[PDB]
Amino acid sequence: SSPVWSEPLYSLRPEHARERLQDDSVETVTSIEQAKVEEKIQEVFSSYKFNHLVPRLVLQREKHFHYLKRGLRQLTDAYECLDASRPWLCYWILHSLELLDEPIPQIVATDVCQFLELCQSPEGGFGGGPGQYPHLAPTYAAVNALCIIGTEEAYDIINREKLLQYLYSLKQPDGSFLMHVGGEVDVRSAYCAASVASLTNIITPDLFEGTAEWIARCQNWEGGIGGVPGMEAHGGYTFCGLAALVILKRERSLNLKSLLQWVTSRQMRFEGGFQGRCNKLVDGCYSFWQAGLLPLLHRALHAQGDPALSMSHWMFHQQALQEYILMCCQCPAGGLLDKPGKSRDFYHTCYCLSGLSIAQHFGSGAMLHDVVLGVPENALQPTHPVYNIGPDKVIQATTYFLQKPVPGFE
Amino acid sequence: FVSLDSPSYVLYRDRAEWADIDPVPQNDGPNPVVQIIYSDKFRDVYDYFRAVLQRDERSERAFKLTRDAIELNAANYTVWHFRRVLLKSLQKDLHEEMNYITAIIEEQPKNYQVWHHRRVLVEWLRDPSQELEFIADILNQDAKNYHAWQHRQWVIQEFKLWDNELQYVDQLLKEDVRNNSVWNQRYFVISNTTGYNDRAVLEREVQYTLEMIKLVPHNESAWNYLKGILQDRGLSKYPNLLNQLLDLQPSHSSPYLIAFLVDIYEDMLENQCDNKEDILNKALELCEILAKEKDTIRKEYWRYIGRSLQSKH
Ligand SMILES: CC[C@H](C)[C@@H](CO[C@@H](Cc1ccccc1)C(=O)N[C@@H](CCS(C)(=O)=O)C(=O)O)NC[C@@H](N)CS
Ligand SMILES: CC(C)=CCC/C(C)=C/CC/C(C)=C/COP(=O)(O)OP(=O)(O)O
Ligand SMILES: OC[C@H]1O[C@@](CO)(O[C@H]2O[C@H](CO)[C@@H](O)[C@H](O)[C@H]2O)[C@@H](O)[C@@H]1O
Ligand SMILES: [Zn+2]
Repeated sequence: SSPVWSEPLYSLRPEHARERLQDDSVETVTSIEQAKVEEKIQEVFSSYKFNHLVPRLVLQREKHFHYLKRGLRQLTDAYECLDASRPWLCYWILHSLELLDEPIPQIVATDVCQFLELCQSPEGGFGGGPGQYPHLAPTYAAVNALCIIGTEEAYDIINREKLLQYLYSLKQPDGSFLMHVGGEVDVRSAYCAASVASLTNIITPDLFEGTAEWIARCQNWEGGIGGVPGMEAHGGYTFCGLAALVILKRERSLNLKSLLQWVTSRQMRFEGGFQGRCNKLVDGCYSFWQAGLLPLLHRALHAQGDPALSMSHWMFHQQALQEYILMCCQCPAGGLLDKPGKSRDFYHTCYCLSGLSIAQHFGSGAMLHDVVLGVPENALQPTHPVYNIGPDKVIQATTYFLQKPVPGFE
Repeated sequence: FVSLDSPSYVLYRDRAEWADIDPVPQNDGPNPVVQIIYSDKFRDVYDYFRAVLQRDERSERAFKLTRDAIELNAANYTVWHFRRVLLKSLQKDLHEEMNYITAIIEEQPKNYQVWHHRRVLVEWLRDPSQELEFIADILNQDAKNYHAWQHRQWVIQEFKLWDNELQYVDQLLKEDVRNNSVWNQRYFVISNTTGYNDRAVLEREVQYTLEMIKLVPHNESAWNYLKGILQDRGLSKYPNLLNQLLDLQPSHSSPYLIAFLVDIYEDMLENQCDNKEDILNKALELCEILAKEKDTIRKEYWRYIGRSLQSKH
């Protein structure tokens, strides 16, 4: 082996240079943009290599923690653009602190609870801020934040009778859901509805009637899932589609074979991170949306007795993804980002860490296997692949609400 | 009337025509979390929007007020909704609003609310005459804008505007053959018009794709489209394709070609092919080459395929 103070990196292997884009001498905006990113990434990779000396990668925990802690209380007016996304700020920050194993002071926990209560509409669901109309995305965010908090005070803020009525009010005859009253329709809504509904125990037989079939129609020729039937395969929509189907126990509706080949191809051979759709650029948040699909596919295949499934690894390059996140997605001052040269933000901090945690932890049955690149302290808390909140929080939350009846039913 | 950055802009709390109504401040609770320190103009506008919304005032002043709220935050879906509620009540000229949303989308085309508002306008007017041109312009600034393409598929489908979309696809593929959104539109157009069951259409498509591959061997989109238009019937159902790909082997090899070969073997074995042992062995060798040398980033996936092939055949 090698000295403990030196760890060989996949991205730094000499063979790795062969993974640079090959434009075939035909330039287009696509090859040009890709080449620029690779060029920058190469410089970053190089800065971590000192001939045969390769120091262990380090996740700047404290710097991230201070960044998160600061954002959970106040924000600059640069954050005015996220005025209709406040429960998301709560979720991004709390989940990030949760992955980093930094505790939530009970004063802050309660304050957050109270705030989400103020965002909850009298008609059910949560708006993007006090007085805003309910919208499935911030509803999803708020329910997850409340679950990350785990206290009964948090669990109870959720008005379940109205939440169910609200979901009903957005249900379309074809199986889809509106993101909000008079709002757009795409696969994100299916996932948002299925997430909050299962966690809070409000699923009725008819609630998701036709949804699985609608989602399957979103799977396209590429293998991934688009926003609506006919549209281009995108990691964000594919995560939403598969996770939703897993909640509904209808994964088999999809061609899992072509989905798997599609998602695995979305990992950038050079950068190590994932792109959102074919021929576009790498981005740290896809560390979760794309890579998160692998634990889901694994579970789905294992369920249908696939004898070739690995017993120790996800079907993507766990090491390469960790290298990309640790070397290219950390802001010196704290927080994480899309790619080198981008400004940090809470959304990316949340998804880069979520992806890092998935890349670090494998589990199937009583089978566990970790791969924590760098200093041992880099190891993060595990995250649930369907809900993207800790697994403990999921069990605890579903256990709590299972002790309650489905609003006005049976 | 007066834009938010106009020199003569006046805050709402200072406008006489708004004095009769009290503003409704946002209540964040005693101990605020994720609290945004809003500019005075931003807060000012939202304090009045909150008040009109709360009073459900369907007025012309409220309508103009939404325009400012939208400039301050175009992603505020509540404002957009109430605005649509006002377009109906006040019976505003929708062609006017079309011009407004056209302007808005132009400034910020990566927004869900704006594209939806446009779709609602087009549905209300049942008038799609401006869509393909407007979208073509947006796509001219970002040939891959997701919302643009999605709205486009919608209008074409809803208003049966299929006639010129394949020429549009061809033009954009000429501009960037790596534009995956375009290859997607190509599939969308063809499957919704002639379909791919017509062998003449299929051959034309296979020839076109193969030409594109030969011009840019490492363009993944073309390879994905090729498998995409053939996978449903089964890759082993096109015996000439294997030979043609093998010919490209030395002079055009790439992880994509090798991967495609494995897919073919996969299907062949799945379909009681002859030389099952030979094909299995060829397929296993390729999985090993892809895992160890040509496509190491997908090592886990290739190893998995190798194991699948062994448990099945
Ligand atoms: C217009 C938004 C963009 C299409 C955005 C994805 O936005 C998703 C995810 C998201 C969710 C919350 C906040 C920010 C982003 C999305 O759902 N966007 C919704 C969010 C609505 S809300 C009211 O819950 O804040 C949107 O309407 O922008 N794309 C991001 C990729 N470029 C990767 S960074
Ligand atoms: C639960 C929930 C709300 C999930 C949302 C998941 C998600 C991230 C969806 C992305 C939607 C989209 C249209 C991206 C394209 O933007 P782009 O062109 O800026 O990005 P790209 O170049 O990476 O494709
Ligand atoms: O990934 C292809 C896979 O998706 C399904 C739906 O689960 O169909 C999609 O792709 C077809 C092209 O192969 C399209 O004709 C269809 O419209 C789209 O939904 C499966 O049938 C297919 O095997
Ligand atoms: Zn991102």
